Formats: sequence, C-alpha cells, structure tokens
Amino acid sequence: MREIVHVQGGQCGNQIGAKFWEVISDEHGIDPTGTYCGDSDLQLERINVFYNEATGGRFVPRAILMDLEPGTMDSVRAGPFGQLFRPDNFVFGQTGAGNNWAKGHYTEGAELIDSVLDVVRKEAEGCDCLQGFQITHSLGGGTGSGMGTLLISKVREEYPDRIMETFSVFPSPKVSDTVVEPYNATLSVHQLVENADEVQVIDNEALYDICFRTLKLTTPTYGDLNHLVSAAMSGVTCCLRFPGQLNSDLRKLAVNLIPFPRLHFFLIGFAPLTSRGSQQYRALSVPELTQQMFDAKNMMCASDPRHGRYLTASAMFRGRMSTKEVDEQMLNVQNKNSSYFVEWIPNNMKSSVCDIPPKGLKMSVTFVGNSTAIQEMFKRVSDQFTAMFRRKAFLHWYTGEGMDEMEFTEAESNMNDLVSEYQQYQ
Amino acid sequence: MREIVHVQGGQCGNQIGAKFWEVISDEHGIDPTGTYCGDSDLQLERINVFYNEATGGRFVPRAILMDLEPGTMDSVRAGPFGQLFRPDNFVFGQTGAGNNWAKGHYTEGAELIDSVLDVVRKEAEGCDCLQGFQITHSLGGGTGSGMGTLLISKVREEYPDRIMETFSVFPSPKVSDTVVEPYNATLSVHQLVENADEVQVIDNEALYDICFRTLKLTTPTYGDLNHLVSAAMSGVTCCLRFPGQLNSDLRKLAVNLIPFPRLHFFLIGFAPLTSRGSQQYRALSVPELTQQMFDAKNMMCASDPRHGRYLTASAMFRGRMSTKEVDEQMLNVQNKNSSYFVEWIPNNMKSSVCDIPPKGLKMSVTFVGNSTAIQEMFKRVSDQFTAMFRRKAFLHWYTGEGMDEMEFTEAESNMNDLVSEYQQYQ
Amino acid sequence: SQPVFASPLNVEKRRLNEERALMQAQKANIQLPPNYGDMDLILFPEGSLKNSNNTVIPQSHLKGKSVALYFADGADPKCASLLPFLLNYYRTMNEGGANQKIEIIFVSLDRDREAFESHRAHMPWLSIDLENPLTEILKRHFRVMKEYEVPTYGYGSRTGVPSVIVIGSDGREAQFLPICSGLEEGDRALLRWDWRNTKFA
Amino acid sequence: SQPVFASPLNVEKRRLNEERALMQAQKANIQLPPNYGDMDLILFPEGSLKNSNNTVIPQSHLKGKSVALYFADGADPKCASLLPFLLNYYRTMNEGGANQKIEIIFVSLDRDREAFESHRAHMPWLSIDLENPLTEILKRHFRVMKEYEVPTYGYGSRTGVPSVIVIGSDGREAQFLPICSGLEEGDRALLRWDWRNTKFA
Amino acid sequence: PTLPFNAQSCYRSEYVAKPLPP
Amino acid sequence: PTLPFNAQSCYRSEYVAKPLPP
Amino acid sequence: MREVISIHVGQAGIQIGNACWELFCLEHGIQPDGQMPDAFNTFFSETGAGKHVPRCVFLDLEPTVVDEVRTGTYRHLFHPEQLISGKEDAANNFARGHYTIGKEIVDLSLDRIRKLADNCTGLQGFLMFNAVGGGTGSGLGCLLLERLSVDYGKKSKLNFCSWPSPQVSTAVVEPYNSVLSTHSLLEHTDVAVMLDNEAIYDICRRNLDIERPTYTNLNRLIAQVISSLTASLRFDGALNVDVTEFQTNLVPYPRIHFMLSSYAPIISAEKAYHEQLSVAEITNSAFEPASMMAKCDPRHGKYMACCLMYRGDVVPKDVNAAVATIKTKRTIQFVDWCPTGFKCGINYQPPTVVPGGDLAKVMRAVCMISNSTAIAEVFSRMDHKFDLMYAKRAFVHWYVGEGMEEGEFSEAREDLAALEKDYEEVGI
Repeated sequence: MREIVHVQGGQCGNQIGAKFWEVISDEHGIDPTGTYCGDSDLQLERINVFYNEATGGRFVPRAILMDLEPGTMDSVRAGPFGQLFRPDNFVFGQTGAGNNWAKGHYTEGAELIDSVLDVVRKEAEGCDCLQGFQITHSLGGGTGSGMGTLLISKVREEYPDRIMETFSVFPSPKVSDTVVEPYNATLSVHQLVENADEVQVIDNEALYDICFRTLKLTTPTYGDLNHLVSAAMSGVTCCLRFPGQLNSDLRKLAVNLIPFPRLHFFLIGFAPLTSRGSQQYRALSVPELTQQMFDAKNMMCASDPRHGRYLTASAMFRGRMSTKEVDEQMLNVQNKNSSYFVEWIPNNMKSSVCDIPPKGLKMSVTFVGNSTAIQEMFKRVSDQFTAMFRRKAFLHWYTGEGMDEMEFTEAESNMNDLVSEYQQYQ
Repeated sequence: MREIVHVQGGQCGNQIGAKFWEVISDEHGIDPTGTYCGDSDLQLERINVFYNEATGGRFVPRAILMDLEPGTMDSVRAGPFGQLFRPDNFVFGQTGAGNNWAKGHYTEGAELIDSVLDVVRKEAEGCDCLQGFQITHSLGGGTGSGMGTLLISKVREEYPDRIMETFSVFPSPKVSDTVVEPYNATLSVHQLVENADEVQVIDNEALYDICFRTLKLTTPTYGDLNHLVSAAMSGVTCCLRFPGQLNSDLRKLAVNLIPFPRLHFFLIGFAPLTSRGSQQYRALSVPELTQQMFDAKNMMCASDPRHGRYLTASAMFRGRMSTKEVDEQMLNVQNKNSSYFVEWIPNNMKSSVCDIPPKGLKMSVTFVGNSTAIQEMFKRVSDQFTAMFRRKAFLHWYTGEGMDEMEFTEAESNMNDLVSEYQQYQ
Repeated sequence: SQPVFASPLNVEKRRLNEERALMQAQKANIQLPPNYGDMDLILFPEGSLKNSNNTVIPQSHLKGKSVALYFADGADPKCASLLPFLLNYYRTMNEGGANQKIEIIFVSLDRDREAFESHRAHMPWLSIDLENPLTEILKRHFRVMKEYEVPTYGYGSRTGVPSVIVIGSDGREAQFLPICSGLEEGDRALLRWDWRNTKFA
Repeated sequence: SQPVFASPLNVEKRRLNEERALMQAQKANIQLPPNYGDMDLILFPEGSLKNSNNTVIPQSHLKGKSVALYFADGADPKCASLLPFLLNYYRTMNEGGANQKIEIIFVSLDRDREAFESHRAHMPWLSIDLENPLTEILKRHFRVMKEYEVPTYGYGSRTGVPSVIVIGSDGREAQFLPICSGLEEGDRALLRWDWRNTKFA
Repeated sequence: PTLPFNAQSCYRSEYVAKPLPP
Repeated sequence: PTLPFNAQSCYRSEYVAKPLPP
Repeated sequence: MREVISIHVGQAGIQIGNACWELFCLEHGIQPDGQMPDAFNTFFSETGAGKHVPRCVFLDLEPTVVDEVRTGTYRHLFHPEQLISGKEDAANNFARGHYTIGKEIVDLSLDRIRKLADNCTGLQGFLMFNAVGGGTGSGLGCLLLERLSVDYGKKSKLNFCSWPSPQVSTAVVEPYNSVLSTHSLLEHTDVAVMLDNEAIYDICRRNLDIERPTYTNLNRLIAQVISSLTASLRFDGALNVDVTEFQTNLVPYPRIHFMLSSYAPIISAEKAYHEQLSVAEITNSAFEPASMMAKCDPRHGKYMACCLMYRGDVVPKDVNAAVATIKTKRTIQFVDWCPTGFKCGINYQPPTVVPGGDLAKVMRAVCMISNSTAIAEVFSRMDHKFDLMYAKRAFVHWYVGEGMEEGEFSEAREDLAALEKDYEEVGI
C-alpha cells in the first residue's frame, strides 16, 4: 500500500523524531526488541506505512537518521527503543556545522549528502509504491537547517510527484538562543518555499506557555514536551494507518489548505490538553473539543490567530464519535466568529474522522490552519535579518564557505514577498 | 432548559456562597466527593440549574469564585465540599483592595475583570438559554462592593434581557466594621440601583437578633449566620429546581414586586425558626407560618416594617400544604392590617407553592417584601455620608485613584432621591 | 453458536446436545453434528434463581416474560445513576397492566459476598448468587467486563457495567439496550425495550 | 401486581401461580406468564388469625365483611389518641345490626411480645401475633413503615403508623383511610369507611 | 446521622393507574 | 513497559452475526 | 367524525387539563397505555393496534410544568410532540407573552393543531383553558386566537378562563394582564366561562367539608364540569344539546358572551347517605347564590339566559317540574325581553367518581351555566383597580420595554368601558 519514509536531520531532528517513534511503536504494539505484542488486528493491518518486516518476525522503522556529529546519534542508539533502528540507517559526520548554514549547505554537507542520499534511495525504492516523505528538523541550527534542506532540494528533483511534509521548528520569538537565528531562518525559508509541499511551524515559546497555562507542569523536560509534538505528528497521519468514517491523507490536506502554491505554512494545535488534577473532572465531548481547539492558548505556534484571518483551516478528529458534531460545530464556529474567517472563501473547514483514538483517550482532535496571522512571524525575522545584514554582522562566516553576497538579498526578497502575499488576503 | 450562573465576590460573598452550595448539595443529595447518593428521581430532574455533568459521573457547581486576594479562596477550597468546585473557576488577585471602593472599581479590579469576564462568558454561552445570574457580595467591603458592582455593570451590558438577582449585605447601625462603610455603601448604591433587577438586603444586626430571640443559640459564628442566609437563598429558587402546585421563579418576583424601576429593594424573612428545645412543642401549620412571617423579629433587614407600609410583598411557600389557607391568609392579613398596606394597589401579596419541603422539615416559607420602611436604613447612610463628606474626610484615596470628586455629589444626589421617592407613597 | 462461538454456555450446550445425538445415533441419515437450530439447553439449573424472598424458582417460571439480564456493580457511579430509572421503569410499566410483562435477573460484578448481598437487598427482581459459576459463565457468554481481566479471545467487549440485555430461550441476545454504547442513551434507552417480540419461550 | 409489585406477597403469589400455570400447560393457546386476573393466593394461613379469647379463627369466615388491617404501635402517642375513637366506631357499627359488618385485623409494630400482649389485651377485634412473618410481609406489601429501616424497592412510604387500610380478597387495597396521609384528616377519617363497596369476596 | 429522602409529589400521590368500574 | 490494546472498532461493534428470521 | 380539540395554555391550563384528561380516561375505560380492553371518538384518536391518543395540545413557555407531565404516570397516553415546551418564562407579562417570546412557539403550535384537525371533517370546535391572570395564559393564549380565528373561521371556540379572585390574585400585576386579555378575547372567543379560585375554595369548604383543599382538589371539580358539559356529545341522552347549540341559546348579542358556572350536587361520602338527591333538590342548590363558581352574588342582576345539563337517572317531567319552581321563585329575577330562557340537556350516563378523590358516587348531577347581567359588577371592580394603578404609570415600564406601545393600555381601557356600558344598557 502506501509507505512514508521518515527523515531526521540534526540534534533537534534526532531528539524530536526519537520520541515520534516511541509513540508510534506504542500505538502499533512494538516492543523495544522489535516484536509485536497485544493481539489486536487493527494494530497490524496497516503497519507497512512506517515499518518493515525482517522475515524473522521483527519490525524495523523506515527511518533515516542523519547528523553531522557522532555524538547525538550515540544518545539515540543507547537508550531503550534505540535497538529498534537499523544501524545502517544512521549516517555519520566527523566535522559538524557550527550553526553555520553555509558549511551545512555547501561545504561539509556536500561530502555527506552523497552517502545519506544513497541510503534514502535504497530504502524508498525497495518498498511497494511510495506515498510520501517527511522531515523533522530545526531551522535555528546548522545541520538541521543547512544540510537538511539540501536533501529536501535533491530528492524533490529525484522524486518529483511524491508528497513532502516538514515539521520544522522555527527560531524562538522572545528568548532566542543560537544568536545566528535570522541568518539561518531566512536562508532556510526561501529555499523551503519552492521545495516543500506542507510546512508545519512549531515554536518553543508556544510550547512552554502551554506548560503553564494549560498543562500546569512544574519541571517539563524535552521528553515531556516532545510527547506533545509527536502526538501532533501522529494526528496528521492517523488515516494512513487506521480506518475512518471519513478518510483523509496528507494529499487531502494539501488540496484543502493551500489555495495558492506559496502559502503552505500551517499552525498546529492539539486537543484535549488537561492537567492530571483536572483529568477526572473534565467532560470530553466534541463541542467541548472544538472550543478548546480554537484558542491562541492551544496552538503550538507562537503567533496570535485573532490578529489575522484563517484563510483555510482543518481539524482531523480521532475517536468514536458522531458526524454532526464534527460538522455542525464547523457552522457553529464560522457563523458567530465571522471576523476571524476570510470571506471570499465560504465554509473554510476540512474535517476528517479516524476511529481509533490515541492510547488511553477516547476522543482527540488535531488542528491545521492556514492563517495570515503568520505574517507577524516572518516580519519579526525580517527586521532582525535586515538589522544584522545592514551592518554586515557575522557575514564573514557565511561568505568564506563559497557563498556570495547576492544570495542574502535574494533571501530577504523571497521572504518579503511572502510577507506581502499574506498581506493582500487580509 | 434553564440555568442560574452564580457569582461570588469578596470575602463575605465567598463565605456565604461556600455555605450556600453546601445546602444545595445537601438538598440534591450530592456527596462531597462529587458523586450522587440518595436514589430518588425528584432530586435530579432539574440539576442543570446549578450543576454540570463531568463524564466521570460527578457534578461540578455552576459557580464563579472572585476575590482580589487568595486568602479566602484557600478557606473555601480546604473546607468540606471544597473539592466540588472546578479549580479554574477560582480567580485570584495578589494586591487586594484595602476596602476601598475606588481601588476595586478603577485600579486593581480593572486589570482583573478581563480574566474573569472570560470565565463568565465560558459558563454563560455554554448552555441552550440561561435563566439569569445570581450574585452574592458585601456592600461594605472593597473587593466585594467595588469590584463586584463593576462586574454587575459589565454583565448587564452584555446580557441585558437576563435577570439580575443580588444578595447583598449592608452596613449595620450599631457595630462598626470597615470605618469607611458609608463611603462604600453610597458609591455602591447609586450604581447598583440602575444595574440590578432585584436586590435583597441582609444586615448583621438582624441576624444576631434572630440568634437572640428565635434560635436561642448562645455562640453563633459566621458559620451559623450564613446557614440562615443560605436557607433563604435556596428558598427563593426552590420552584426552579422542584415541581409544585403553583410555579414561580425570579422573574415572577420581579414583575410582582417592582412598581417603579428605581425601587427594587427587599426585606427577606424565613419561617419557621425555633430552638432545638421548642422543636417538638410547635404545631407546624399554615396559620403559624404567616403570623411569624409578619413579625419584625423575623426580617433579616434591621429596619422595623411597622413604621412603613408594605408596597408589595411575596411569599414562596414550600412543602405539602393546603392552598386555601395559603390563599386565604394572604387575603386575611390584608384585612385586619389594612393600615400596614398601601391603598392604591389591591392585593399587595403574591403567593406560590413549592411542594418539596426542605431537608429535615415539613413546611417552610420565604418572605420577599418590597417595604417602604427600608427608607430607615437609607436615611442612616445618607445622614452619616453627609457627616463626613461636608468636611471631606477620607477623600484623598478616593480622589487620588483616578476618580473625580463630582462622583460623590452624584452618589449622594441619586441616593437622596431614592429616599425622597419612598416618602410620597407612605 | 450465538452470539459468540467461544462461550461456556455454548460449549456446555454443544457437549450435552451432541452427547444425546451420538447416543441416539448409535441406538438407531441422522445429521451429525446437530444443527444449532436442533440444539436446545437448560439455561438456568434448578437452584440458580432466587427472588426477593430468597425462594428458589426454576427456569420454567420465566415462560411468556420479557426477561433482561442486568449486569451491575455495587460501587460503580454509572450503576448508581442507572439504578433508580431501572426501578421506576420496572415498577410502572409492569404494574400498570393486565399482564406481567418483564422480569430482571441480576448478575453481580461486586467484590465479595458482603457487597453482593448488600446491593441485592436494594433490589426486587431476581438474582444469581455470586458463588454460583453461572455468573462468571454468563459474563463470558455476553462479553461484559468492567476491565480486561478475564481473556476474551481476541474480540471486543460487548459493553461495560452497567448493562441491560434482553435475552432469549437459548442465550440469544434478543436486543441490546443502549445504556452506555454506540447510541449512548443514558437512562432513556429503557424506553427502547419492546416486550412484545422478545418472549422467553 | 396490586397495590404494589415488589412485595414478598406478590413474589410468593407469582411463584405459586406461574408454577400452577405451567403444570396446567403440561397436563393440557395458553398464555404464559399468567394474568394478574388469573393469579390466586391464600392470604391468611389457617393458623394465622385468632380472636379475643385466643381461639383460632380461619380465613374462610371473613366472607361478607368490610375488613381492614390496623397497623399500630403501642408506644406511639398518635396511636394512643386514635384508639378510643376507633373503639367507639367499632362498637357502634357492630351493635346496630343482627350480624356484624366491619372487622379489624391487628398488625403490630411493638418492640416485644410483652408489649404486644399488653396492648392486645385492650382490643376486642382480631389480631396477628408478632412472631408470624405475616406481619412483616403484609407490612412490606401495604408499605407501612415507622421509619425507613428496611430496604424498600424504590417505594415511597405510603403510611406512617398508625394506619387502617381496607383490603380486598386478593390483597388489593379496597380504600385508603387518611388519618396521617395526603388529606391529614386525622381521627375522624374513620367516618369515610364505606361498606357497600369494600367486601371481602 | 443521615435520614433517607421519602417525599413524592402531589401528582405521584394522587394520579395513579386507577381500576376501572365493572 | 507497555499495555495491551483494549480498543474496538465501530464496524466490529455494530456489524455482528445477525439472527436469521423464521 | 364528531371531534373536539382541547387546548391547554399556561400553568392553569395544563393543571386543569391534567385533571380533565384523567377523568376522560377513567370514563371510557382506557388505560395509561392508551389501549382499552364508539363513544370515545370525541376525545381520543385511533392509532396502531388498539391504542387511542388524546386530541389535545399542551402549551407553555415554562418547561417545568409540562416536562413533569412527560415524567408522571401518563407518559405513553399523550403524544410525544403534543406537549410543546418553551425555554424561558413569560413572567406575568402580557407584552412578553404576545410580542417577544411567544412568537416562535405559535407556529410550532399551529403545526400540531392543523395536523390534528385534518384527520377528519365534522370538527365541532375547540375548548380553550387558560388563566387571564398569568403571563403565557393571557399573552400566548391571545396570540393563538388571532391565528386560529383567521383560518378556522366557522368553528366554535369555547373558552374556560380562570378569572382572578376579587380578594386573592396569584400576582400583583394581574390587573394589567386582565384588561389586556379581556380586550382581545371579546372578538376571538364565542363563549367565555368565568372560573374563580375562591369561589371553588368555599364550595370545597361548606359542601365537601375539606378544611385543607389544594389545586388538585379544585381541578377535580372543574374536570367534572367539563365532563358534564360534553357528556351530551359522548353519550346518548333523551334530550341532548351539543357544543354548537350553547352559543345559540346563551349569547343574545355579539359583545355579550360572559357567563357563570355552577355544578350540583357536590357532596362527599358524609352527606350522600341522608337526602334524596331529587331532581328538584339538586336544581335548587344549583341556583343557590352560595353555589356560584365565579364569586359574584348573582341577585344584583338579571339572568339573561340559562342552560341546564343533567346526568344519570333524570326523567324529562322532573326537569319541567324543577324549572317551573325556579320560574315561580322570585329570588331569581329575569330580564323582560327573554320570557323563556331555559334550555335543558339530559344524558343517561351518571358521573364516574375517581377513587380516593372527594366527590361521592351519586345517581344524578346538574351542571348549570348561565348568562347574567351581574358580570358587569366583576368587570367594574377589576376596572376600578386598573385605573388607580395605571394613573401614575406603575409597572408600565415592564410592558413598554417588551415591545407594546403606551396606548394599548388606553385603548384596552376604553374598550372595557364599552363593555361596561353594553352590559348596563341591556339589563335595564
């Protein structure tokens, strides 16, 4: 049937995607050692979207680890469920990109791409008939942002008609680490606008605000908050793995959230989210789901959607549920909150149902919304880029690796038209 | 069907409200842990008026807890029946308006009202149609009077058609709590007079008098006093929750007690009231309910009704009881005490039957009387208010908190005019 | 082999019926093994059911009734919610009539004897004793369980406690009352009961 | 099924009659379970009733009577107030006639046998002793309780002690006399007792 | 100490399935 | 460690072995 | 066939209708299920195997009184959507019940009315039960009658309004509700009957000797009157008069359709042993001023017209001997222009007593409903009350805020003044 090939680039890419496989393996019933447990038919009926049989009974993920250092992939391997990945799917670098996008994309990444792209051709072709790829990476980093996008460029050319979908974490707005953020972000973005089909935006400041206001967790690790990102990853791809009353797919989301070819950046939200204290006392219903999902408090992207207009939004439901409350709640939300919905597209909502919920919950919903409230993110990077680029700050690190100066101007212009293009629909 | 939204503001509002939910839970047979006990249908066919299902079987109260300091929040939450309330229904301050009307209505209550107006809207919009709001607060305090009346102004503008029932306590004549009582009372009144649909007045002198002569309790605390106040709070709304021979709700009271819009202030009485010793000596009959009901000793406002004339009066009878002696006695009291009733309205008295008696008793009555003898309390406030304002005492906080001086002259002019309009009908 | 093949009632019935089939076949184109249509059993032995006066009644007492099994737990808040409506429905729709329409047999999921008898004292219809194997066997037969303790054989649980299931003469599920199921008609699904077509005959 | 369903009387009656119906069906378009009209019980055992002078009276001599069960307690002030008026009523009813018309069978709520005998020594009408479970089963059947001590199956307590209930042949309540009831017309509701209509058939 | 709830409405007390006249 | 999977699909719950009419 | 549709609006309508329908069930031997073990066709329809359902509608904007019907004993008897419930109370406001809240419930009511009316031809008319004192009883009660009179023109429309007591009122704004009701039920109702609360209180006091009566006790007696009034339709009689022939003999002018009510005997098990219930004696008690059921002493007016209904073992010659004695008696006076003013109705079927009620089983009964001129008193006293409270705009702001215009009070008052004059000029 269909298979997705998972790709991870960078330390953020390896750590986020490590928790993605821990929750997929939990969902499909795979042990750390790699054998099935839990004798349920649904769990194995569509297993080849992600896994791969060994003719010895065990399952391996269809994942391609990729990092320019040997350190972070030793962390992934040595933990529990680290035995699950095939050792040959790791690809190693000895040198590494020092959060310099140039050396990730031009110098250091060039000798590494021929090896990792050798793997990804071998794994992808070997399956029955491919459906899509997916990339998890960071745009603040060196190898997540620099060498990650070079793969995106080269396989898009190679496999032209397949879906490509990215969970990219942007530079943090307020408290912003890795001081070369706007240089890495802007250079990665204008390369990702002509070469990605779906882009999903997550911020850390969005995630941490969730941890006080909603979750109320005292000391949340990367482990705790990666549970949330990975649960969003599972939500968008539910129907590829489970039957549904109304089916979906990655391709169905593209044709029903992207009105024009360049406007493919999305907001991601998950519902329900409650503290352990408030868990037993909350009524879980679809009208209550749909109102906890339409919140600025609930998005994983740190831009307020009340400042803009939902050009086209979607909500993929998971659970045993009825089909008005998926759809009458849509008419319910579009009619009264008519200011936050664009006008010249009537009835902007795609909806879908997946029967089997996430483990331990009875219903859930994931939200994917194409908004023009994301202009306030590209703009914030845009001034910080031109604040630095005017005065030639940190440009010698970039211009010494074979780059030219004209590329930076093209980076802003292809960023600034995307800012303006969101403006003309608001 | 119908739902009452409950708002409790300030120290005195919260302690009254905590005791109020205890008798409602007792009347509806709700275990302190949240569940249902008792095994009868009559307890539960109208539960949506005060409670909400939580898909765990438990009922959460339809209440908002409101204070400018978290001290009294802790007392309600740590008491028995304290785990009933939803934790997010509480709202906190940190400063706490030091019994200053200005600071609760202009400075410290202003930045908080954003947050709690959301919690009201959360619960208000939640249902089919709401019946109305019920507010308990203190007119002598800062966070109860000043910030409480601000919400009354806010929620009246947003929900104009819905009713507005306030259980307020007043400054006492004899004892001095909160030395700036007439300043807070006068400034609260000239705003509460146009923004509240029915107002019911309690005074602590009246409550101690009841504990002197009727209950014969030797050491009543705020625990005992709030029990009697809470008993009339349930008695006035009994027929919303239980069936009966003749129906009544809060709007039945509004249309039958308000001749002119300016006059909506009541005197509340509860009958029967006897000591433990005299419990088994008394013949609970409809004659002896109505003679105790028309006694100055029984009113919970410390203004003697025999000086004034009852403009209109209402009596919500409860229990299995025959309606001829209900109907005749209201007529019969009007015949002999013809001097105590106004002349240009025939049959000043309204009666209703509520065929589910309170717990532990067999018959009961709650008296809500629009008497012009409530003038005696208003005169005392105006006399005191003019005593201080003429020499401009305690003004510099009120005028130093972004409030004009001319607000005071409007306050005394309106409330003096309220005094003047009681006079002509007497 | 209805509703499930793998149930203790069905295997016990299979054993008895084809025991008799082989015996009479040896004694004599008699069809082997017998059709489920040809199969007939005794669902309640002589000492199973006891009423409100703790007097044993046979299975034969249930002819021309609409019988429903009530799987209940003493401590469950959903059972605490469902119980008064069940009482009232039994009460009125059985009382106000020139026929004795329905009958309820109570099957326990409580912890122990004390809890079982304490909950059974609040109850006017028939019950099966907790010690008696029939309760466990009925639980496996109709696939009701509070939690996955006893291994169902790679199939779903039909429902959870509480549950009212209209039964037939042969353990056949006549109709399922949707208390806590797909319809989710809490405390109002009782009115879906049709007592005409479902007779213990 | 009258006046109640979940009573020990009705449970024993349903047992016996449906047993009898199955045996008639075994011996012989017969309707199972039997109709309430076709249901029959014997109410007072032969050794149940006894007169003033402590001699046995069978049930069969209650024919052509207006018979009432008097649920009473020795210690209750309300009972002590009600008793002389009922005594005068009984005397003036049974004296103005050759043959007697109304009859009262006494059911006790007394604490012990000594109290039972002490209170019974006053009364000239018929009585049932305390140890006979007839008292308890009739009490549940006619819904008399001093206080909610015993599990009753979703019933409301119809009466408080004292109460006189006029009975029919099949345990159906002929008429209710409201001493402490919906009318609260105490101490002279005994006048409302009609005897054309209330006959022990 | 607790007491059970033993109250029913005017409707339940007065309106039952009455027997028909013969 | 992990737990078995006690979820059941909508289809299996309501498309069952249906009783054949006489 | 020959059918009559019953409408119950408001608290008073529903509670009375509960008493009315339970009597009809016991009368024809149908059960709470609705199936009996062809007199009943006037009230109950034919549905499925053996079941009969009522030809009624229940309307209230308050849910708690009509939901309680759905909850009670008679669940299965009533149709699921013949009991229409609102969401929000009328709250004693005529303007609220006529303009604001009642608009979305009128068209839901008319849907049920026309579908229940169109099952067969030969519909006699409608029975209306409402309280003019109440909010939805007066407001929504009115609004239904404009929509009914325009479409179903032809058919009779009897009204049984519970007029407010002179001393007791169930409300303090009820003079306002009264004047507005009596304006708009003049030209929409064909026959209006005045029921009064303290009138039935003191009937229950001196006849049945019930020191502690309630609304259930009152509504039994009212249901007996409705059953006695329509007993002619249901059961065959020696000399029958139907719904349509009431307005022929009781309504001499278009403006004059307000009339008394009285039922006799009303005797408990106490007194029933110890008199003849003779036809002479029961018609004597019927005309007794203490037995009026509207609280107006009828001796200060003239009996414009009169109707007498009879149930049970009543022979025609006993009626004529009874009515001749009444004419002879000069306590009861007659108007000059109506020298003959009695229309008799005799039905063979005796009234059926509900068990554990308060009426005794009796052989015969009289239901005397009569048009008089003493009604001008009760209209005048209510008028005097309205003029004092209105003169300085008391409670006006509730009404004028809810949509109605200040000037409907003046127009309704002057129209009531025309009713004052019309009764005055006739009775001389």
